[PDB]
Formats: sequence, structure tokens, C-alpha cells
Amino acid sequence: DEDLRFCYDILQAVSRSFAVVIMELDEEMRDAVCIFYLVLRALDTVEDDMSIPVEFKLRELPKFHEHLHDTTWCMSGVGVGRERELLERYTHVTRAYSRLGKAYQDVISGICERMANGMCDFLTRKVETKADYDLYCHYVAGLVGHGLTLLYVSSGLEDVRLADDLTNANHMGLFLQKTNIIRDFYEDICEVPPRVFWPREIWEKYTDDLHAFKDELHEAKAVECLNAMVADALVHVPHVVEYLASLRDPSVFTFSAIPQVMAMATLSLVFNNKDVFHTKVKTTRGATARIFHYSTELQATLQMLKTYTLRLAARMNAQDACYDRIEHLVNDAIRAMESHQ
Amino acid sequence: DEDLRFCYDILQAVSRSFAVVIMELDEEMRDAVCIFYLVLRALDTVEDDMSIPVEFKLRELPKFHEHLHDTTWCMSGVGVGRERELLERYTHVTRAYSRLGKAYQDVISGICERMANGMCDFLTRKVETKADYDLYCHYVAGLVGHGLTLLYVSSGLEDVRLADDLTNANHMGLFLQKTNIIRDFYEDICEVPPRVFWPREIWEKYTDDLHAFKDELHEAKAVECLNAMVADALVHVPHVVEYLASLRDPSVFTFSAIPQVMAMATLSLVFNNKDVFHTKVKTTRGATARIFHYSTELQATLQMLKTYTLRLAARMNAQDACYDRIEHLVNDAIRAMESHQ
Amino acid sequence: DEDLRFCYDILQAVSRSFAVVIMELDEEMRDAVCIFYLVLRALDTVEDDMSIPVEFKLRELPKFHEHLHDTTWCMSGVGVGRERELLERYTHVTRAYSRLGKAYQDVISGICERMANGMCDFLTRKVETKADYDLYCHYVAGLVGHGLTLLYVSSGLEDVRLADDLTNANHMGLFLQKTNIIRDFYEDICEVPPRVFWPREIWEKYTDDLHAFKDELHEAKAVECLNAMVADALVHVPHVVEYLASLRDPSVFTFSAIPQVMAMATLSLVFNNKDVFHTKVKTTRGATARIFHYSTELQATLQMLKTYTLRLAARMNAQDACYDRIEHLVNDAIRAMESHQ
Amino acid sequence: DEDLRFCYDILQAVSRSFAVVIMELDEEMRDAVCIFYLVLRALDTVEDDMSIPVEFKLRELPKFHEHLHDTTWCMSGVGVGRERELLERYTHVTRAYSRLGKAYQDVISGICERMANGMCDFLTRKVETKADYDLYCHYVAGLVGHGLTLLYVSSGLEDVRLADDLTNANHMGLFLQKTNIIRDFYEDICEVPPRVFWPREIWEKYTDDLHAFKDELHEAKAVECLNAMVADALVHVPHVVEYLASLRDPSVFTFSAIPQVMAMATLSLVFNNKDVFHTKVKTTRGATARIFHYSTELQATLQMLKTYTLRLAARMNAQDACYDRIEHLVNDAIRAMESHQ
Ligand SMILES: CCCCCCCCCC[n+]1ccn(CC(O)(P(=O)([O-])O)P(=O)(O)O)c1
Repeated sequence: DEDLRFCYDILQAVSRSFAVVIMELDEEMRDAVCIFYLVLRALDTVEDDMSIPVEFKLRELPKFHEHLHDTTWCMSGVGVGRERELLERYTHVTRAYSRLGKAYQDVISGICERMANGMCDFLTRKVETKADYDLYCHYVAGLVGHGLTLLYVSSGLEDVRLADDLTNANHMGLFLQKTNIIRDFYEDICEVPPRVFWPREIWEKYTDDLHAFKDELHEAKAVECLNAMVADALVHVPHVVEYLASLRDPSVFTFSAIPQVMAMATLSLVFNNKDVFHTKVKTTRGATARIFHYSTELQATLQMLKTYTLRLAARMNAQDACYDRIEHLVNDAIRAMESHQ
Repeated sequence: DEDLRFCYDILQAVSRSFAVVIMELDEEMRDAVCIFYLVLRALDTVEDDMSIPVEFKLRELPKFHEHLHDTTWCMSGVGVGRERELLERYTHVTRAYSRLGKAYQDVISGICERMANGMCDFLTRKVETKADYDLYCHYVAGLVGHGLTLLYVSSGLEDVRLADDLTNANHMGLFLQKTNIIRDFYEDICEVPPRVFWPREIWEKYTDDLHAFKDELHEAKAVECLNAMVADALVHVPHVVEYLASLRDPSVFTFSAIPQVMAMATLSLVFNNKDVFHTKVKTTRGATARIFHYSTELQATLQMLKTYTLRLAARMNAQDACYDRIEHLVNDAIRAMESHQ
Repeated sequence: DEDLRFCYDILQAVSRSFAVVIMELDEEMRDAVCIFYLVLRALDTVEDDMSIPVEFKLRELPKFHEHLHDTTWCMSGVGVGRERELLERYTHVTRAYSRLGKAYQDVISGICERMANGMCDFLTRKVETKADYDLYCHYVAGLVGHGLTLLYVSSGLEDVRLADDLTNANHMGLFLQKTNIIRDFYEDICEVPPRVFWPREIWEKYTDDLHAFKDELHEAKAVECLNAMVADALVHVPHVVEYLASLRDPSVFTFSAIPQVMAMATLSLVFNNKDVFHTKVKTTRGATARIFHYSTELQATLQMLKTYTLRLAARMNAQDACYDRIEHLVNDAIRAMESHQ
Repeated sequence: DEDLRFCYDILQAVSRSFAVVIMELDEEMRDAVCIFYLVLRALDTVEDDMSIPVEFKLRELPKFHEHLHDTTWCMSGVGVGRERELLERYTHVTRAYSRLGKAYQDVISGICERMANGMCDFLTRKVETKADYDLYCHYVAGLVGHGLTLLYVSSGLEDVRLADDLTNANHMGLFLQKTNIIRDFYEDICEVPPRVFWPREIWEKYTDDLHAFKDELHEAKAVECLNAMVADALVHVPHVVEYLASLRDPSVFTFSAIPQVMAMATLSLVFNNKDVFHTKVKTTRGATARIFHYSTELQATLQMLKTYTLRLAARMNAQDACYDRIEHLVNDAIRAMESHQ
């Protein structure tokens, strides 16, 4: 009882974004997700701490899920902020964990290990090909989609048919992750050491050095590359609509819908906007408020995604090289929407 | 002599279009240009012949230019009509070739090779992206722009400054080649096997299978795609003007300008035209007759381009898709033309 | 018996490098390769003589091969010492040449003429763009690759399959030529007039004057450029591996492999080395002695290239400016190798 | 036909041993066996790969046989070189499969799944007892014996009674596998991590640390263990004879007899041979050619197996600590051979 109280607080203190969205879910269901996020957010803390030697991570991370069956475990001064607190007093998480139906214990435990090894694979190398790019997103987000999806089926709140093919689920995750990777470009490169996720298979066509876009002189090629990334992201939209339209439970829907609409809105702002190369673009608090409101039932949300896909395509001219590819990606997306409208 | 006289006889037989504009040329330039054409024409035959195995082409095409240095070489059973004769009696071409100035020879030999190798590149891969489309047009037409431009400087008829930047020279070719690719859609997609040049990046918004455009049922989409192709072509117009505006010699100008005015005329007739998918759209012999008549100096050729670009723009409503796309490209062309009137 | 015997005598004294490797081929094929070299070396003698006006070379070279069928042709007052003897008594060369199979002759003559006009092209212009750098290397090296390959097929020692795509054969030559061009920087620049083969497109990013690299003051940037040159060279390794992997005959293999491993070993020494800007970096005699011994079969030569490539990568830190560009180029190389291990 | 081509090409690059023996087979049957191998070879890749997490294999391998009907499935980061190229381009394999006979398909899918699950079992534990040894060989070899046998009956080539008892079919597979495990002892133990297959129940009687065999100090006790392994494989011989005798179709027999005579030949060499603890014992490439030539019909192959089984015993004395055990296991095989003469 006392433990769950720590989780929801440490949560609300770790991700103000997620914390609000999760409130759309039902209590029992919500709890599982809450712990699930914390389990991953804990793993993400060890991976991110750059003051920790690599071989260490490659050694611990893999078997981080094993500490889920040990209510005595915890980690010392690893990470900073509230994150460092989650590890030092991780005990509370493992507690609430053992009080979850064995059904949820498996999903969380499995997804954890899988994501654990995934991160380790990329601690050795960087993102080169489109394949790499997609694999990374799968490891840090795709699997989350897989996880959440399984929990929906495990709770009976969602038809068992939903777990049959977890492809669209992966798309749900990849979309959000890619949207961020694109949006947080500048920040990623301003850190020391500089983090780069944009696959060379793409940015190389527009430059020899990715730090060149940091300059206002290479803007032309920069923005162009930006649209190249945006396009790559739109490929998932059609599948996002499919996954959303296949949800029956209104509680689960809103929880899965909002994050997607937020991304589309953000993706429409970053698309063909040089501002992405020096500042962090964000959607007005009013827009995100509107999004939260109407994203309660399939129809309203679909017409919202409709607007943002048209708002995105409206931000381009007839003299942009990506003109044709973008329009096609937009049409397909809309197609999928009308398909369910 | 007897060889050179054959070149002209075969030229007038194979090409009833080019052979007419080449007479605007002069006697060494015309001979060189005549030989240069026959060389590329012989190359195109072997490459476009589908009965010929691919591996062969990839082994013989890259060295096709070497034959220019061997007056005994020829080809027996290849191509239809006069084309077969051109290869069977290629001796004459090489015979005459050897009597040209090393300057002219180097241009022809060099360009022939570069083109041959470029062709070999697209023999084992489809034209997927817009970039692919531009590269192809560069290999088979853009390079002809370079060649001729180099022949001008070589002959001393044009200022050496011209060959400094061959970018616009490439635009001259791409404009012609694309216009033909757009105009000869039906003829190409009907051959066996069907020849496609329209880049997927563009036609995939309107259709899954390109053959669908032959069916009147998909006329609506066919026309939209068609207009997307035209917009893609209008991009080169401004540069076409710049190149023609940079020519000083009368002969060279007319020879370079006529084909361009012819293209802009054909383009203004195929644009938003639904007949391009079931017949070959041509200009009246009167329209072209006039073109050959007035395209002898900048000023006249300019107000003709202006006229045709206007006719082209006056063939669309505010209601339909590419309105904005086109009107923008039309203004750029005109604006570029006025900048010289 | 006197003519062919003269060929080797001159060969051994003009090329102390090639003259060694060539002894790996069987007599018949070896004699052909011997003439092929002497012809190219003679062609190289004219182009290299700087005490001879340009318009002279531009007239003679293009029609050099024609002298192959003339048992009395020769040239005097060209080349230093021995090289001069070659041209002075070029009679023997053509005599022994007039006894080589019609197959070989057509190859030597073919490549000769192609290379000749290629040199003439770069006698009036400089190596400005990367395309120029690649084309130049193709004219002086790439062609040697094509040529040698054709001789292998002609001799019947290699399957005719080998000459179906000389793209990698070109990569072979470029890798050697590029390596030497990089290693022999100081040597070439100190000559009067200063010889520069490093493309502006690459070094213009690090300096205004290329002579600045001779001064210890600009040492830093000089090294960065050196690494970019090496990076530009590593692009061919994966292809070099493919070519050697497609060889079946022992003699042909060693003869083709040895020079390659030598280049790689040399490249691993010059990479990120400042000494390159003031002396000739050589590999130990024992190092080459080893290469000659083990480079007799694929697998053996592969692990060497493997060791040398890793040593090259081990000669740097993540701090280095090109680290990433190289890191991925290194993996790309090792991958092709493992692909055959 | 475009996919089946990819198969044979990849097979020759992977199995240079099997690749030849499979050509013996007849057209129709030939294709089936080709796929069947590439299916098990693809599966074998995921297993052999050590860098892959253990939980990945257990979640994937068991469901591998299902990807056969999914004509667009493939894998990327798996296996080194050519084997990696198979999983990545596994498309052709799944297509060439979808075209095979319904009967042929069911069998390949069956053996695959079964074998896959057996591998997952031995992926989480070592080989301790002889039973473990035999069961392991059953999964990676004995099952193939069943597979092929079920393919001979399916094709109709062989009697339908040939599939009632697959015991001998298992012995066929084990004999080959055990002959390799014993022969490749060194090559396996010299990898990181060290691969050990010899059952503890057999080597413990001669050593405490199996690695000791790599040192000449324990050579004497290494040879005894080796001879214990041979006596362990001779058991299957009498059974291998019955199976080969049950065959009737020429093509099927040759394809089944060659590998067996090869194993026995290899066994006669590695028996009581101490060179097994530092190198790879191969059969003279001349002897293997003989085996290939004469193993086309039962009679010839019986006298060869005869010779090799006598060559095995013609290497020991009555003093050896195994004499008795071997001597009789030989006569047990020798008689079983003459029982068909
Ligand atoms: C700076 C000048 C740019 C040079 C670009 C010229 C190359 C354009 C391709 C020439 N072309 C393509 C098709 N045609 C028409 C013909 O194929 P052609 O035999 O060339 O007259 P046909 O008369 O319809 O048989 C002409």
C-alpha cells in the first residue's frame, strides 16, 4: 500500500508528460503501466549516466530484470535528480511489482530484458543505416508498444486478437520516438559527448558532417535533411491509425491516442522549419489542451490527425524537393483515416 | 568524304527531327555534331534493344567508344529499320570520325563513354526516386548538353567562359528529355517489355500500378500525375533561358534555341491533357514551321517561350490540384524571360 | 630471343617494384604483362618529361599505340638515363610485341591509347574536384586494372566471367594509386614544378595554400587532411576484397594480391602520421618479405589486410575529427573480408 | 526461377561439401533438398551466433518454421558473411518454398520446428551423458535423416515402406555428426567461447579438464578418449549398411551413400591419430574423388566401407587399452557389410 504511493510520486516527478496521460487509464491497469514505466525509466537511467564506464553497463543492464524478484535491491548514487533517487530507493518499485498479477510480471520482466540487451547492442556502435535507426527505436520505444499492447490483452480490457501481430504496435512506438529524435536534434548534438541518432544512410546525402547543420550557412541542406527525416516518420502514421481504430476500450484508447496526436502536432511544426537546428520546438499549451480533450473517441481524434497532416503539408512549397514524397505520405495517412471515418 | 556523306544520309533517315535542326549548324561543327549524334544513336540502339542480354551490355557498352578508333568495326544483326544499317555500316562513322579535329574527337569519345557507363548503371535498377530521374536524364540527355557546349568552345564559335559551369547545359538537356518522356508515355508503356521512365516517387501518389493510367477509368489520376511531371520539367526553364541568353553565335543559338522552343510548345500542349495516355500529342506543322522561322535570335525566341508558357498556364482552373504548384513555376520562367527582354 | 630478353633487362632497371611481382606469373602471360608495362612506362616517360613542351606531347601521345605495329619507330632525347634507352631502342619492344597473340596485343594497344589521351586531358588541366581525382587515378591506374584483368581472361587462366564488370578492377588500381599519392606527398610537392594530386575539394577544407602543410606550424590541419585522403582511399577496400576473392589461379592471385596488401600496409602507416609531411614512410623489408610469402592464397592475405586495417583503426582516438567517418569505413572493410572468411 | 537461382548460389558459398553431393539428386527432388538445407542452415546460423542474447533465440527459434509461409520475412544482424546474406535475403528461400509440393513443404516445416526446439533445449545446458550426446546428434543430424527419408518417400522415388521405421535413418545422421564432432574436436575447442560436444560420461575416465588434450603432456590419455569416441560411432555402422541397402533409386542412393563412405574414411584416419589435437585431419582430395566416383551402387560402396573399416583396425595392436571393444565393433560392421555380398 505504502509503496504504490512512492511510485506515482516518483513518476509524477520524473515525467510530467506521461504522468498526466496515464490518468486516463483505469486504476488496476494504470498501476501496471506505472510500474512498467518506472522499470524502464530505471533501466534508462543506468544507460544514460555518462559518468559510468561502458563495460559496466554491458555487464549489468542485461540482467537488470533479475533484480525485479529481489525486494532488497537498490543502486547507489547512479544518475542525477529524481532519477538517482529511483535507483537508491528502488525497493519500493520491486515491492508494488510483486503485488501485480503474474500476468503483468512477465510482460514487464520480459520487455525489460529485451530492451536491456537492445541498449547494450547500441552502446558498442552508432546508428548508420535506416535499419539501425529502426532497430534502435524498436529497442527504446518499439518494445514499449509491444509491452503496453500485451498488458491490454492481459487485462482482458482488450480483445486477445490485439496481441496476434505486434507490428502496428511497434509502429506506435517508432512514431513517437522518431518524432522526438527529429525534434530534439539540436539538444542531442549540444551534449558532451554529442549524441547522434539520425542514420547516416540519410543525412549523408545532404552533408559530410552532421554538425554542419548546426551552422546557418548550410541551412538549405539542413532543412532538406529535416524533411527527409520527417518523411521517414510519416511511414508509420498509417499503422498508427490502424492500431488506434482497433481499440474498443475508451480508457485504453485515450491513453494510446493522445501521445500519437501530440507527436503529429509536433511533427507538423518541426517539418520544414529551420528552427529545429538551434531551438526546441513545442506545441502551445492550448493545442495540447485541445488534444487531451477531443482524444477520447476514435472519430474526433482521427479528424485531429487529419488536420495536423494537412497543417504539415501546408507548410511546404512547390520548390521543395521533397514535395512529391511528402504529399504521398500524407495521402496514405489520410487514406487510413477516412478508411475508419 | 563518301563516309561523311553517308553520315548525313543515315542521319536524315534515322532522325527526321534532329537532322532538320542540325542543318542550322555549319561544317565541322555540323559534321562533328552529325558524327556525335550517330555515335550516341548507335549506342542507344544496343542499349535499348531488349533481345540483347544484360550482361553483354554491361561488358560492351562501357567500351563502345573504343570502336571510334577502329575503322573496321561494325555490328550485324541489331536494331530495326535504318538503325540496323547504321550499325552494319558503322565503318563510315568511324571513318569520318577520324578526320575530325582531335578537339572534337575527344569531346565525342569522352561523352560517349560517360553516357554508356551511366546507361549501364540504370540497366540493373529502376528509376525509383526523383534524384534517379534527374541522374538518368543527365546520362542520356544532360551529358549531350555538356558535349555540345564543349564543342562550341572548341570551335571557337563561343566564348571559353561558357564551359566553366556546365550546370545550365545540363538543364538544357533535362528539359528536352523530360518533355519527351512525358509526351511519349503511352508509346513507351505499350512496348514489350513496357518501358517506364516516370519516377515512382511521383507516380506512386496516384497509382500502385503504372499501367492503370492507360485505362480511362484512372484518367483523373493519370492527368494529375501528368501535371506533376510537367511541373517537374518547368524547373529547368529559367536555366534554359540563361544558357540561350549566354550564346553569342547565330548558328549555335538557333541550333540550341529551336529545340527548346519546340519543347516548351509540346509541353504546353501535353500539360493537363488527357490524350497523352492514348495517343501522341504533336504540334501543328505550322506551329513548328514558325518556330524554325523565328527562333534565330534571343528576343524572338523569348517572346515565343513566354507565349507558350502562358498558353500552358491558361490551360488550368483554380479548382484543380497543381494550380499553386504550376503558377509558381510559370512565374519563375516568365520572370526569368522578362529579365532578358 | 634477343628482343624479349631486352624487355626484361629494361623492366628490372626501370621498375624495381613491379619487376619483382611480375615474376609471379607464368612465362607466357608474364611476357605479355612485361610488354604491357614497358609500353605504359614509355607512355609515362613522355608525359613526365618536364623539359619538353606541352603541344608536343598533346600531338604524339594520342597516336602512340600506332607505333606498336612499327618495328622501326623510336624516340630520342626523352626520359632520364634508362627510361631514355627504352624509347631509343623501342624497336625490340615492338618486335617481341609483334609475336604476342592477337588477343594480348589488342589489349595492350587498347589500354595504351585510352590511357594516352587520358594523360593529355590532365596535361592542360588540374585535379580540382573529387571526380577529377578519381578520373585521373583511373587514367593512370584504373586502366591498368582493366588491362591486366583482360590479359588474365585472354590467357585463359581466369574464367571469362571475370571481365564482365571491370568496376572492381578499377577499384584495385585506384587503391594503389591513391595510397601512393597520399604517401608520396612531400616527394611530389618538393619537385619543380611542384606536383599536386590531392584534389582541392578535399584539402580546400583545411587550407588555402597546400604548401602550408610542409611547415610544422600548420601541422594540425595538415594531419586532418591526410586522414580525409586516407578515408577517401578506404572506400575502395571492400571492392579490392571482392576482386581478389573472384580470382582462381595461383599465379594470377599472388601477382594481384601482393601489391594490394602492400598498399594497405602502407596506408596503415601513413594514416594520422605527421612524418608524411617531410619524408617517405616505408614499410620494413621484413614486412614486405612477409607479404610476398603469405599473399599466395585468399584466406592468408585476408587476415593480413584484416590485421593492417585494425592497426590503422588502432592508430587513433575517439577524439579525432574524422574518427566517425573512418570508424564506419573500417567496419565496412572488415565486413567484406569476414564475408569471405 | 529467379529465387531458386539465389538458393543454389548461396548453397555453394556456404556448404562447399554438401553443395556437390546435392547435384547428384534428380531435378524435382533436387530443389526440395536444396531448400530443406538452406532452411536448416538459416536456423543453424541463429544458433551458432554467440553475440545474440539467449532469450531472443528461445522466443524466435521455436517459431522459425512459421516464417516459411511469410514470403516477406528476413533477418539482418545475424551470422558472419554469407550466412548473414541468407537470413537478410531469406525472401527467395520463402518464395522458392511456397512453390514446392504440398507434401514437400509439410516435411521441411516439420523437421525444422522439431529441430529448432531441440536446439533451444541444448542452448541452456551442456552435454553430460551419452544420452545427451545421442539426443543432441538426433536434433542436429538424426532429424535430417528423418527429413530426407520422408522426402524420398514423398517424391515416390523410394518405397513407401522406407518411412515406417526411422531408426536406421537416425543412425545415418548420427554417424556423420559424430564423425565430425570427433574430428573437429580441436577446431571447436579453439573458439571463444570454446565449443565442446564430447560427453563428460566418456572423457572423464581419461581427464579432469578436457582442455588438457590440447597439451602434448596428456596426449596418451587424449588418444584413448579419442578411440573411445570412435568405438562410440562404430555402433551406427551396421545400421547405416541396412539403410543404404534398403534404397533402390540410383540418384537417392548416391546422395545417401557418399556422405557415409566419407565419414567412415574420415573416421579411419582420425582413429588412434594424435594429430587430432592440433590440426584438421582431412582425407586426401584424391581419395574423396574416388569415393565420389565409386559410391553410386550398393556393391561398390560396400567394399569401400569394407576397406576403410579394416584400415581402422589395421592401425592398432592387441596391447591398446581398447582393442577388444574396437575389434568386435569392426567385425559387427564387417559382417553387416558382407551380409550383402
Ligand atoms: C545544350 C543543348 C542540349 C542538348 C540536348 C539534346 C538531346 C535531346 C534528345 C534528342 N532527342 C530525343 C528524341 N528526339 C527525337 C528523335 O528521337 P531524333 O532522331 O533525335 O530527331 P525522332 O526524330 O522523334 O526519331 C530527339
